[PDB]
Amino acid sequence: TLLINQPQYAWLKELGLREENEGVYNGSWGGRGEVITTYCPANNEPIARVRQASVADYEETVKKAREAWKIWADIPAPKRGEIVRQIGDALREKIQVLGSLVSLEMGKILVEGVGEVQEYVDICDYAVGLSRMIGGPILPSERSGHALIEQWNPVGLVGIITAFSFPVAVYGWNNAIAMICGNVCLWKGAPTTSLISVAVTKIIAKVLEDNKLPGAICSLTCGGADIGTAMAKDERVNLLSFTGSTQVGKQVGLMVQERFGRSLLELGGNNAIIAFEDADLSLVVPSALFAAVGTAGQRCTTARRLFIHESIHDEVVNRLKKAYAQIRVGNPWDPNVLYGPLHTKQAVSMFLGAVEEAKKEGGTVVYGGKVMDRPGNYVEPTIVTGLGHDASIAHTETFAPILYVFKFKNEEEVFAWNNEVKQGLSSSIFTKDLGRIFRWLGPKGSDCGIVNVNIPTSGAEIGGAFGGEKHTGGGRESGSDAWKQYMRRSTCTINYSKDLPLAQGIKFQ
Amino acid sequence: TLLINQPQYAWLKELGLREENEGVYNGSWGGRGEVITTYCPANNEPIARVRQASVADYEETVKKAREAWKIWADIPAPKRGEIVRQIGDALREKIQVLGSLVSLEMGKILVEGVGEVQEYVDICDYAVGLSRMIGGPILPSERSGHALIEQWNPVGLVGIITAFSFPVAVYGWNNAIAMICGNVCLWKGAPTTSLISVAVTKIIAKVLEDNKLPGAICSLTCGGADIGTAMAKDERVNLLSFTGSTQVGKQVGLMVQERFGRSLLELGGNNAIIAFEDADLSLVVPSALFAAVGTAGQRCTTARRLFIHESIHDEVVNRLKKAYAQIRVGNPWDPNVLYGPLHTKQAVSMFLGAVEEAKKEGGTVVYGGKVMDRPGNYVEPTIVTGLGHDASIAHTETFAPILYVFKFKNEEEVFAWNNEVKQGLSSSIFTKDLGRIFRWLGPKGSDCGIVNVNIPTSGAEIGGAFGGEKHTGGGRESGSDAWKQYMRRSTCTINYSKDLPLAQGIKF
Amino acid sequence: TLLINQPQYAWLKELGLREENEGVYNGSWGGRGEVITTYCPANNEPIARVRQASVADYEETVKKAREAWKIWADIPAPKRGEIVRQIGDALREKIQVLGSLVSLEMGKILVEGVGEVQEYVDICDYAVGLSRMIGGPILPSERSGHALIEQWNPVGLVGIITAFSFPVAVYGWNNAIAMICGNVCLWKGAPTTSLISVAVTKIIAKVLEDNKLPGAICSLTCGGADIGTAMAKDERVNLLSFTGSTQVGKQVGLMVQERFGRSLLELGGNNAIIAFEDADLSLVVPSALFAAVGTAGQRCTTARRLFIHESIHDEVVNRLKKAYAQIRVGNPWDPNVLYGPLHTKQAVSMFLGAVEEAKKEGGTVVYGGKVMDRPGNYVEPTIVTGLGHDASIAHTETFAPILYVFKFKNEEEVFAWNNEVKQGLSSSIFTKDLGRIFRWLGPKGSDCGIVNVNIPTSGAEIGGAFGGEKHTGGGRESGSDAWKQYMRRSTCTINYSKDLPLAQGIKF
Amino acid sequence: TLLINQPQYAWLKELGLREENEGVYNGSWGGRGEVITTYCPANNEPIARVRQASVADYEETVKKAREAWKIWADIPAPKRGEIVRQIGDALREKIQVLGSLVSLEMGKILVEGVGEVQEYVDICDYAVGLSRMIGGPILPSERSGHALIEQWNPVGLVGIITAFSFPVAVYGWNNAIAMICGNVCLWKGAPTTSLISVAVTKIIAKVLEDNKLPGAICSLTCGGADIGTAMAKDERVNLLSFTGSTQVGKQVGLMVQERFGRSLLELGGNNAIIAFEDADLSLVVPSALFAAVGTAGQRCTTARRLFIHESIHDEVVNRLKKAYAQIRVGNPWDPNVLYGPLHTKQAVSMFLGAVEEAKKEGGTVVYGGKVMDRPGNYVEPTIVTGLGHDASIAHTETFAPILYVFKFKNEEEVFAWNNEVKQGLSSSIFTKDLGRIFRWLGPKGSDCGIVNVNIPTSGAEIGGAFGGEKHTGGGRESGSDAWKQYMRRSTCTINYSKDLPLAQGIKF
Ligand SMILES: [Mg+2]
Ligand SMILES: [Mg+2]
Ligand SMILES: [Mg+2]
Repeated sequence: TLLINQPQYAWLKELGLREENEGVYNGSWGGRGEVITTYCPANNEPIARVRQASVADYEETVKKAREAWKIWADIPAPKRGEIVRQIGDALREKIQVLGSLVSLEMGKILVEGVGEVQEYVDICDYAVGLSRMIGGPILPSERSGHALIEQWNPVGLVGIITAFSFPVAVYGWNNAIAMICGNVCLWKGAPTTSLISVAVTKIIAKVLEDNKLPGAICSLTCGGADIGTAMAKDERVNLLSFTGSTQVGKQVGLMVQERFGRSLLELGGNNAIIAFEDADLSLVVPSALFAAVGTAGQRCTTARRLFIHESIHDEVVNRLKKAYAQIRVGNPWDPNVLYGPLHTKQAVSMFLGAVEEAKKEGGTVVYGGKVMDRPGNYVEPTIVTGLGHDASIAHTETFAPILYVFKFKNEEEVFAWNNEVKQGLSSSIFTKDLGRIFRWLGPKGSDCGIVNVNIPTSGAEIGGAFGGEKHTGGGRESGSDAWKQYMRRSTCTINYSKDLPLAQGIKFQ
Repeated sequence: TLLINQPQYAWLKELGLREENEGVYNGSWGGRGEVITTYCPANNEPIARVRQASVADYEETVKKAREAWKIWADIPAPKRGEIVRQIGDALREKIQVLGSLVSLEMGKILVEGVGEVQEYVDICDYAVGLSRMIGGPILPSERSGHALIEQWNPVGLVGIITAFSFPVAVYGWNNAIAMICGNVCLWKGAPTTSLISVAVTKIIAKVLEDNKLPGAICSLTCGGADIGTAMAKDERVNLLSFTGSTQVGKQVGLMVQERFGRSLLELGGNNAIIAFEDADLSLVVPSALFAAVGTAGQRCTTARRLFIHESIHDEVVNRLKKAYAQIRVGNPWDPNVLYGPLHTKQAVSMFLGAVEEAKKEGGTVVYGGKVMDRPGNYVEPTIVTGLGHDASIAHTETFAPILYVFKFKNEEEVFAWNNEVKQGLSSSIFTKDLGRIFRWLGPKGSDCGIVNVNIPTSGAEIGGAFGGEKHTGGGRESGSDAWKQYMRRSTCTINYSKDLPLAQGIKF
Repeated sequence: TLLINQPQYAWLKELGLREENEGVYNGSWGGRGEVITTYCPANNEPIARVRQASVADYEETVKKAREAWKIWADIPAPKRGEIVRQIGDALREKIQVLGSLVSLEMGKILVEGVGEVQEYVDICDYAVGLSRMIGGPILPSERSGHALIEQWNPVGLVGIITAFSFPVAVYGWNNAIAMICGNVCLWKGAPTTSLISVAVTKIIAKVLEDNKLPGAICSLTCGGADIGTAMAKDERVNLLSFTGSTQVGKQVGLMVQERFGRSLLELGGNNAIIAFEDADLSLVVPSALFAAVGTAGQRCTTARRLFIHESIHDEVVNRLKKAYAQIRVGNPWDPNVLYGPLHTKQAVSMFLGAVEEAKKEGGTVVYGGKVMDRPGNYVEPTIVTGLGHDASIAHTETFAPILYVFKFKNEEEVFAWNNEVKQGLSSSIFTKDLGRIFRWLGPKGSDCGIVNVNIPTSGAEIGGAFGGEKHTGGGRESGSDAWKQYMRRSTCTINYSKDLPLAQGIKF
Repeated sequence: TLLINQPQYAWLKELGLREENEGVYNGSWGGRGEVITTYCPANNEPIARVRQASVADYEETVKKAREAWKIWADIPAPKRGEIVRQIGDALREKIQVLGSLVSLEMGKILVEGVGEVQEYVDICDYAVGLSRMIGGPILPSERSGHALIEQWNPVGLVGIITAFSFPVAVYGWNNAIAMICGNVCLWKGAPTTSLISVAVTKIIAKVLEDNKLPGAICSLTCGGADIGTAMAKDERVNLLSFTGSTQVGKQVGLMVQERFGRSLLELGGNNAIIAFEDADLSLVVPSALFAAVGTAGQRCTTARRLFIHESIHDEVVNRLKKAYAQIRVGNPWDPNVLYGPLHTKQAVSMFLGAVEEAKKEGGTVVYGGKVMDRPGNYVEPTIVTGLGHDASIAHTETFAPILYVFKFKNEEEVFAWNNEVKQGLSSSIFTKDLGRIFRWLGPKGSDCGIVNVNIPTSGAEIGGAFGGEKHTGGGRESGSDAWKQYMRRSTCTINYSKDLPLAQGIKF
């Protein structure tokens, strides 16, 4: 009754997937832990099974990866870049089937699944160039006959824990950068996206093996919280990049700090869009729609708070409602479908609870609010007005398509309301005012890691660094100098002079 | 009996110090906490007293600094730079007396006390140029009609906790950089260097007042573990820079992580010098001496492990012995003194405890090992041979002048022995081999934040980032792009068109 | 009869000037060339005299500068930075009197003379930080056991030729940056600002001599085109920085290219302000007046073309006329004066010819256009409407206060009209439209080196690189990575291994 | 009779070459100028014909390129990078056969022809990443309410003139970087490598056309000095990159400077290897062999001067002689041939003339000196001893495999001898001495653009900047921030505040 055994889903075998798949890769494939079945959220049918990592699997994989690092760290960074280039090409070859798997197992629509693989392809191209560039300055020493250089070297083993919402691209961001920086990687993806993790690992493994490199350079140990906690506690995991909930990520950060490791934390968002009175409303409405209902509201960068100037609030809300009602719902792989299911049945439960807590806290559901009567985890995208900006349910991240709409009047108050939540990921204003734009970008503006103008809160490109502040965890991924998080800086002074130190009254020999 | 009440120490009043000083500054001076008396470690006589911060003082001061931040962050960075330049000048004007106070209260010799103030002067002058440079790149967006810019803005309030060993310059590094980055600062120095903290704050306060700026931009709350723990748990302290022991730093790091704050940790070191067979011994011997015994072995960067190749181990030890004999010991102000007292009597007990462990773990004290029979906290600079590289006492940071000497044979093993400890601050090799030097600097080389060649472990100027790895805590101060730790990065996309192209070409 | 021999001007002696001054400094003061008298342009009275450089003075000075380079290039950059810091302080000590000299000998108002000196002080402070920063990246070699480093090194002797309009700051920009980059300098300022060049060189000479450094590090050879041309042709002048007219700059650039030297050319401007229909007119009118009449229209960055959208053209012109009428004219050192003389009587003649030519090409003088009946080189600041944007006189740089005003309708054409002239220095639009601003800053916008929004064409700050494109010569000064022009880049590969892998995997 | 019509050479048609080829590409293929036939230097047989550009072709091509720029500059840099990525893949798919054509028409051996194409692939990969990174800093303005940004924008049309010795990679370095920087390109390669220029342009033109882009973005006008001079004089050529002889480049540099254009000049080398007494001779001898005889001594980076310490001179020469006699000579496209012909018959004559001149000036031919007894342009790689370092022939660049060997004793003199020539391209020392290595890299060391240690003068990687100093012309290509030469910097201040300027007494 598995989908991978039906003729309609035969394309799954193009990714090398079968009925029961090995979920551990360290140069050899295996898995002696619990066997997990993952389900298609569009119909709740089982897709295939994955043999997860036992503790012994984890132990042997970490040892094999660090052994492989001895080889990988001796490979010049530009030649490491060549490997990442080939990974990029291998992803290009499978972009459609891999994107389809993302839609099938995770549940986002096909263009977003394909677009997510593109992000990995993109960062591969970026990292290839970066592999000729990473380093530090040679600085002028104040000492005659001395050189002063800043060196950068790999940290060693980078553990990468990822969430269900971006089950390819977040790993890819960490993988391409960590790789060209000379690290080996160990991946534990979200258990409900295990087939995606296995499929991505198969693509990378072939490139490694085809280049006669040890496969443990890009190791995989599928598992749940047990394997993730072990990574957080493991002194052999030199850097732990964690992407997920603030609640779990706070414990991961503490465990890593306890052992003086390095952590890279990419945690929750509660992202606000602010529409000022001079906003182009033909930009505001489609932008708010995509940011709120894209990926069925399950992006870290999803717009969950919509602030609209009181003069235009009612008009925007009425246009947004008319917009929501035109969204095409269906199977995420089907043509022209813009809205699919939530990732889990539990997510449907959380969705309903938040809607009820909103009405209790004084909110009015003006669109949606209910589960859809159809197979899968489909709920209606939801718009709630009338809450106070500081209502509890508005300050918590609910990973579901619920948009809280607030009125405002004053720029200073609404900037403060953007910043008042514990999260600090993304933020957008819609305005034409030149000075307001530069205030929003300045020290009294948005406190978030992503600070946008006249575009939504979601859909970043790879050239810049990606991440957030406050409870979002502080880590950065992808562009700018995010690579430095994957390496260790040393400040190096070389005395090449024959000059002796000042004897200071001591008679040396 | 207070030294400040003796005419011999009247120069103290040139720093604004009195018998009883206020240890809280936030624009106004006060202090309702416990009154601490600090003592001169060269004679154990009381210098003067400082009224420390109560909880109410700390609450009041945090609030005033954060209000002051609203004014300060609005001042353009180059103009903040001009303030820091004036701080640099104000330190210059008092470098001799402030250096003397550092020698008096902390105990290092005058040239190091003066040189420590010069480090603060130097970072001011560096930060002035930086105040015109900080920012991020403008980047080419993949989308037409979009701008992509990386912005850097202040985090807000930078708490600064410092240790006794560098009671001026570590604060200075953090203050100069944090100020030009548009933050306000709150300083809690080591209790046993409270007068130094008050004196530095008096100097900065006059500059702020003279420029009609709120003095809380550089706030001070003298106190001990109670104030420091408050800062570590205080969500209003956006960045907590902590310089101190690994044991305390670990708890601070945990408390900051628990509240999703930012920390910059500068913790312990167990720094090694490695002398290969081809080393210039005329370079090795003085380098090792001044790295081991400088500041009476009380620097985070002090050389505590000396690895000498088998072929030259005996000669280097014999030459180092003959050199230790000529270390001139006296009061830290006595002209041409090289070696003063340890900071506390507890430091002496730790010194003796370590010498005793080393002798019982199989080491030989070839020089020193004894308390000096004189007033103050004086111990003999000490060299121990015969220990194994992995002896328990050698892997511990004993903050005292004990140099553990080891033999080695091969480059691979001694590199491993450098890296085998928990700390990761400073490291040095002495060699002429070109390949070995670049291997030391590379991915299979030293694992430390500071990686030196033919200079000891205290080779560090302000142009580079200063800090260590592993249990040293990972933070960086001073130069390179260390300033980014004092700011928050934003990635900013500006759509100035009338279109909505999505990243990665996604058609919704 | 000489102003320096009068009591009202005895403050000139504070700069060490006397009746007849040596105009050559190379560690010794001298001058065997012609003795020039410089005159106060506000009253045409002689100030003092300067002995200029002969060819033999020049020859000896170049040799001594290059000899001093052997010592100076061996001084670490941060310590060269400290020298520049002290120059900054010495300038600070004399800022009021040196500014007064600038107003007296050159003719700009006092706030601008002091402002010009402040710019030199500012770049000194900037350069002190930069002296711990200059250098290049260490890059990852594609080859095992190889290091790849970008080194930067001084080019050697930097000759600096400057113009009358900024007789302190242009040299200061070049001097501070060239010095921290490890070069020696040789300055030939404008003959009509010789006393300014001497006064500045006296200040720097004192700093060098107090530091026991060879004075030829900052050499001076006062003279005219003969000395300037000798520099342009001299293989021993490794970099020639030239600030001046496009006509002379083109010949200098060719002479330097002929000998495969390096030139940094800062030439003429023909700078446009554009006011769109949505512009803040309370912002446009004062910005245009300052940019047009500041320095009596004698800045390279002076606004010389004003494009106004046809909807607001008449209103802006009328408002600008009302503001011109209130410009306060008088002695440039008088503290209430906004507008002083032109620098020379030939400048007045060129002004009159351009007004004449503007009338003959169909322009209307709506304000000014006349020489003033008073001592000194005073002309009325002038506004001309009615010329076509491509009128020949509008495309010429006349270094005088004549502002040509044009109507326009659409953004596309007025951006082209900004770009159509041969000059490429500075440019400004006034608008509120977000997209227009980013189009202005993009590849189809302004082609100038300075591209401003809602501020006039003049008054840049030192944090950015300063200079222009096209006939402005391409050079940059001051901020960003302008310092690279004063240094030579080397790409350095060091094989520290025992193998010889070849680039690109070539198996030979 | 044409090689391309013999089945032996049928692989040439895989590059799209025919008996007669169009040598103009601007979206369409043409060529109404002189038809040239290029010859295989290995056997003096004609290969195929190329129709070169007439003046009318050149005119029409410049116009279409500048029209195409209006489209190309509006394409975001990352999307321009994606085109360059596809060019890289296109070159990958043709690397063996394109390199084979380089070997056939130019004459370098197969691994070098392939490696040259690999360089182009390498710079494509680099440029793709760079397309996400080009730009400047956002800087902190000293003024409240103002932003300060450094923008970079394309210059427009980049003319690229290249030499026969690297008929692929030099163009590739310029094309990939100029393309991602938003420029269009116009290529005029060496007439004797026209088939290579056509083959490369066919590869690129397919990529542009496949991406629905105007082909004039990468235009081609094959021609001689007349087309090259037109580009040098053409105001529409915003940047002219010229690679070739100092003699021609000097005139190109002066022509471009006359019109205030931009030039990037990559001219001759006279590169020296210096082997000190402590050198590893197992590295010296193979490195000198590859550097001197690679490409039959026809690289700008070829080693022409070999300085050997007196103590090891005779042994190194003896070992070099033995190494020379072992290289396999043959047709350069045959695998495992190590030594091919010179590029022209004239080059053979100039080789003989230089050998003759070396004998006249007192040199001894210790190896080689004669033409080889085989078809094609083959000469013996040649070693000359006994000349003085200042011998006229040693200071002339002769583009043939003649290596001049000199004795030296002292470091300072031999660095001076490295620096005494007019060229400043590449340089290398062989030594183990740490201090000597950093002095070589320092201000008193090599004056060249490429400063190597324990590797030869030739065979650079792409990650750093490539070029030289002095008569080498100063340009840089490829890595580091060489891309800035293909763009114009603007310093942009944006007043976003409502603050109106100070009235200064005027009633506005
Ligand atoms: Mg969850
Ligand atoms: Mg303690
Ligand atoms: Mg030729």
